[PDB]
Amino acid sequence: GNEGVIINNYYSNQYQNSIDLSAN
Amino acid sequence: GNEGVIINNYYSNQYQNSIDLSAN
Amino acid sequence: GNEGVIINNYYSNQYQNSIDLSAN
Amino acid sequence: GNEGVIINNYYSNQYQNSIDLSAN
Amino acid sequence: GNEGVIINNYYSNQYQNSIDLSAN
Amino acid sequence: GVDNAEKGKVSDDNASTDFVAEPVKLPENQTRVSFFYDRSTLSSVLQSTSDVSSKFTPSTAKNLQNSILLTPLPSDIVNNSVLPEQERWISFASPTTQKPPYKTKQDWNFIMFSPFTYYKCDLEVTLSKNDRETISSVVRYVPCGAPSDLSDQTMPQTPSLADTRDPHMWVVGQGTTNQISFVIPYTSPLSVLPSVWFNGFSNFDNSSRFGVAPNADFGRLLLQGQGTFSVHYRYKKMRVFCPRPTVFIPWP
Amino acid sequence: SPFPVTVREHAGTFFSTTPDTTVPVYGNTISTPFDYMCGEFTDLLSLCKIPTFLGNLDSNKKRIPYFSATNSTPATPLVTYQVTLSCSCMANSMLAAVARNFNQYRGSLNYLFVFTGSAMTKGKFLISYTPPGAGEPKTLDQAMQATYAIWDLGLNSSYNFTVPFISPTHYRQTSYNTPTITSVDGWLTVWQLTPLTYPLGVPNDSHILTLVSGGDDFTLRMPVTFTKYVPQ
Amino acid sequence: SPFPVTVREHAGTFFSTTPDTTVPVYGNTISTPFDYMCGEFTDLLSLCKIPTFLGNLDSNKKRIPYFSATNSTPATPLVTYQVTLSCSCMANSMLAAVARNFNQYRGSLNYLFVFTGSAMTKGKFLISYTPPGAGEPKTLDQAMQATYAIWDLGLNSSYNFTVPFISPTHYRQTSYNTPTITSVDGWLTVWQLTPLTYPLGVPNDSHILTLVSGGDDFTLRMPVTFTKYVPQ
Amino acid sequence: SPFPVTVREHAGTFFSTTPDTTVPVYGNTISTPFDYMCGEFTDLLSLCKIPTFLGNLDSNKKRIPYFSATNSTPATPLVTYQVTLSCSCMANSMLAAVARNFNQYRGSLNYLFVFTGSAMTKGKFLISYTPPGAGEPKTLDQAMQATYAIWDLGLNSSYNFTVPFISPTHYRQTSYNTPTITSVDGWLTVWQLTPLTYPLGVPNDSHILTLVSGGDDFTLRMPVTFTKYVPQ
Repeated sequence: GNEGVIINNYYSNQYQNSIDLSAN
Repeated sequence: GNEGVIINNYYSNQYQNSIDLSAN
Repeated sequence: GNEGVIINNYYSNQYQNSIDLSAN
Repeated sequence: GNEGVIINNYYSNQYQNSIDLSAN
Repeated sequence: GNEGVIINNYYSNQYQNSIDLSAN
Repeated sequence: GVDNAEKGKVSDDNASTDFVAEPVKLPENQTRVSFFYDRSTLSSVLQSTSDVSSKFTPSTAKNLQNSILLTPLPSDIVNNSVLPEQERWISFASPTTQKPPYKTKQDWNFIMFSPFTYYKCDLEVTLSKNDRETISSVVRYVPCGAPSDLSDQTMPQTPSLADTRDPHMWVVGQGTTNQISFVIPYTSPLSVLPSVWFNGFSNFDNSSRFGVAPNADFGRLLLQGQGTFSVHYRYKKMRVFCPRPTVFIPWP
Repeated sequence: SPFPVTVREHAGTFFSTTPDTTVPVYGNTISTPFDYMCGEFTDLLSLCKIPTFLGNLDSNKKRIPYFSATNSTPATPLVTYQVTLSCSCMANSMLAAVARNFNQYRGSLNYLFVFTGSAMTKGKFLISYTPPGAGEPKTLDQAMQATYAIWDLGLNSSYNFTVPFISPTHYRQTSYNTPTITSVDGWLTVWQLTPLTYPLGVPNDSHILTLVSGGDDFTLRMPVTFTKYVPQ
Repeated sequence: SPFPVTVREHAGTFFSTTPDTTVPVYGNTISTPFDYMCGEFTDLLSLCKIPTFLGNLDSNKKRIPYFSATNSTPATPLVTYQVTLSCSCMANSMLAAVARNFNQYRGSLNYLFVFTGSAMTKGKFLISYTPPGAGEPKTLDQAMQATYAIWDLGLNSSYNFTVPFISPTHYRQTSYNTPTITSVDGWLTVWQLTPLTYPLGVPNDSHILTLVSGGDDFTLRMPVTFTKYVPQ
Repeated sequence: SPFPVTVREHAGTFFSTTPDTTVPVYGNTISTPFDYMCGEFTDLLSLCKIPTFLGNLDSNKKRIPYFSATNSTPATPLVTYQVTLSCSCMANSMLAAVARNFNQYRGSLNYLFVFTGSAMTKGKFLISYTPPGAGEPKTLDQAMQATYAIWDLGLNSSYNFTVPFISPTHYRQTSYNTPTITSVDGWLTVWQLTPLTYPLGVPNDSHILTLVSGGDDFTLRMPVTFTKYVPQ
C-alpha cells in the first residue's frame, strides 16, 4: 500500500525488497 | 483542462487524483 | 527549423505550439 | 569511436553531427 | 553480483565493462 | 426578432436571424471550467520565526500566522480562535488607509470571479520562500477537520510538526530551490463545497457564525522554520454547480 | 546504470501555468460522492449567454436596468452603448464579468429589450448598430444607414437584437487603455421611430428593460486577470 | 547523448507520503521465513469490528465497563452516549483507538449490551438512537419517537444494537474542536421500559456490560495523527 | 521508484541555439487565423535571387544605380566589381543584405545590366569575369582571356551575365578581415567593345543600370550576425 507509480521499479525486486521465502 | 503531456502520469491515477465514486 | 530531437515532445502539440486554424 | 550508449541520441543525426555529403 | 536495475545499462557493454577474451 | 423574456429564457441568436449574415464561430475551449481554474493563483501567505527543531506554537505577526486554512475563501483568526478559520468578510489590514492589503487570506481571483454556488476539486498547493536565504522548513498537512495536534515535542530537538503520520514535507539545503508543491485530494465530508455563501449554521443549537458551512475546506498547513512563504492554489479536475452572480464592480 | 542528464537553465522555476501535475501526498482517497447533484455546468461560455442587466443612468445619475420612452420622438437616441465588453453600461452583466477574465472575444452579441409599459401602450423603436470609421450616428438618417431592426410593440414583449461581429480582425480585445481599432467596435443606439402612443389613464413614461449576453457564435479565449479594484 | 532535464521548483524536497520508493542499500537479502505464523490480519477495519468496552461513570466518578439497573423505571435514561467516535465514553475502545488515526468514517455502529444479572432476573430496556436537530430526548415519549429496539432479558444474554448511519454527508468526521453537523450525530440512550424484576434472595442491582464496534458496513479513511498526549 | 541521474557538467547552461523547445505557459491557444494571406515565402534564398541595385560612383563620388557610356572605347573598364559578397559596390543589394547573415556561399551570381539610352543608340560591351591568381585584368586583351560575354544593344534591353562559381573550395566566405583565397574571387569588369553610336539629337551619355543577385544554383549557409554599425 502506497505505491502508485506506473513505470516498473528501477531496481529489481530482489534488491528493492527483501526476498520472501517459505522454510517449508 | 490544462494538461498536455503525452507520456502517461508517473503516479497511478488513484494516487494522482482523488477517486470519483457514485454512491448509487 | 531547428528542432532535432528524436523523442516526441513531452507537452502535447496543442500546448507546445499555438493551434493553427483556418477561418474558411 | 568512443561512443557506447545504447539508447539513441536525443538530438537527431543532422543536428548532432555535421552532414556528410559528396559533391559528385 | 549486486546489480539489480531492470532497465539496460546506458553505456554499451564494451564500454561499461572490460572485454573478456580468450587467447585460445 | 421578437421574443418574450418572461419565459425565463430567450434564444441565443447570431447575425443570420434578423439579417443577411452567416454564423462566424471558430472552435475554442479555453473557457472550459476545468481549463480556466487549472492554473496557480496566489491565495495565501505564511510566516514563521521558529526554527525547525522546536515545538510549533500558533503565532500572529502583523496579520500573518504560521499556519493557514486551505480554502480559496477569506480566512483569518476569527474572534481569537487558536488557528485561522473561514471568514465571512474581508477587512483592510490597515485601520486608516482604507486600501489593501487585506488582513484576511484568500484567492482574490476566485473571490472576484466565482459565478457558481458549489464547487468540487482537488487542490494543488505551492509554497514559496520570499527571499533567497537557504530554506530549512517543515510543513504539516492536516486533512479537512482532522486533529491539529498542536502538542509538545516527544523527543528533544525535533520538529514537532514532523511528529505525525499526517502528510508532511521537509525541505532544506543548499541543493533545494526554496519551494514546495504537491497535490491533495478533496477531503471534506461535504459532497461539494459552497463557493460564496452558506445560508445556515454549522452546529445543532444554531450558535455558530451564520453564513459559514461546516468543514468547508481542504485541510490546513502548519509551518515551522524561519521565513515568510507565499502560497498558491491550483484547482485540479474542477467542477462547478449552479450559476450565480459575480462580485459587483463599481460603475465607471 | 545512472542516466546522464543536462540540467536546463531554468532549474527550480515554478511555472504557474505549466500543463503538468505535481506529487500527490495523500492518494488513494475517494472524493466524497456527489452523484445526486444537479446544476453542474462545464463551460464558462454558458454564463456569457445568459442575458443580464445593463446599467442605464437615472435623471439623478443613479444606475437603473431600464430606460424611459414617452409620447414623442426625440431627434437623439434614447440610449447609446459602445460595443466593447469594456462599456461601462454593461460593466456588471455576467457577460462583462466573464469577459474581464479573458483577453479576446469573437462572435455575436445579443441585446435584449423588454417593454414594461402598459398593455394599452403601442410604439416602434429603431435599434441600430453602427460600425466605426465615421463616428457615432448623429441623426436617425445616419443610424438607418447601418445595421438596424425596427421593434414594434405588441403581444410579444421583448426584442432580441444581435450586434453582428463585423471586424477587421478575427478576434477583438475585451478591454483597453486607449481605444483602438481592435478593442472598440462601434455603437448600438435605440431611437424612437414612432412615439409611444396610448389612451387616457395610462402613465406617460414606459420603462424598457435592457440586457446583454453573448450570441450563439460568441466565444472568449486566453484566461487572464482583470485590473484589481477595492469593492464598495 | 545526455538527456535535457527541467529541474522542478521542488528540488530536494522530502515528501513523507510520496507513493514512491527510495534506494535499496542491502538488497538480495532473504526476509527471515515466517510461514509458520498465525494470527495475521491485513485490514485495520478488522479491529474496529471487535466489540470493546465503553467507560461508564461510577457513583464515585470512577470508570466501569457497565451500568446499573434495578426494580424501578427511571424517567431519565440509564446511560447516554453521543454518537461521535470522539465520545469520551468510548475513548478507550478499539473502535475509537483506530478511528483516532483516520479523518472520516461511514457506516453502522454496533452497541453491544450484555446482561450480567442473575438468571432469575427479568426486565425490558428500550434502546434508542435519536438523530440530531431537536436536541437530546428528554422523556421516554421522545426517545421512542426515534430509532429504537426493545431488549427483553431471557435465555440469550446480550443485545446487539445498531446505530444506523443517518447523515446529511456521505462521510463524517471522527473528531472535532467544536461540534458541527458533520462530526456529532445524535444520541444513543437506554431506558428502563419495565423494571428489572426478580424473586427474593437476589441482589437488587444488575450490571449490564456495554461495548461498541463498527458494524458490517463501517469504514474509515484518510490516515492521520491524533492530538498527542502524555500517558498517565 | 526514483530514477538515478548523472547531472552533466553543464547544468543550468542556456544554449541560445539548442535544437530543443522549452515550457509552454499559455497553451491550447489558437493562433489568430491568417488563411486569407498572400505573399508568404519560406526560404531566404528567394530574396537573394531578386536582382537589386549596385552602387556605382558618381563623378562627384555620389552613389548611383548605373554607369555612363558614350561614343568612345576607353582602354580601361567602365566599371570593376570584385566578386565578394563583401564588395562595397553591392553592399546594399538584397543579395549582400542576406549574405551578411550567413557564413558561406556557393554557386552562380547574376549581374544584370539594363541599357537605358535612347532607342536610336547602339553599341557593344564585353563583360568579363577574371578568376584570381594573376591580378586584375589591365587591358581588353587580358579581360578577354577570361570568362566573357559580348552584349549587343538592340530590341532586348538587358543582359543577364553569370559569374560562374570557380573556386578551389566548395564554399566561399561571405566576408573577411583581410582578403584570402577563400573570400575574394576575382573581378567582373565591363568594357566598351565598340563605342556607343547614335544619330544627331541624342544625348551623348547613356546610363546602364546595374543589379546583382544569386543565380539558379546559388546557396548560403550557417546563420551568423554581421559586424554591427550605427545607421546614418
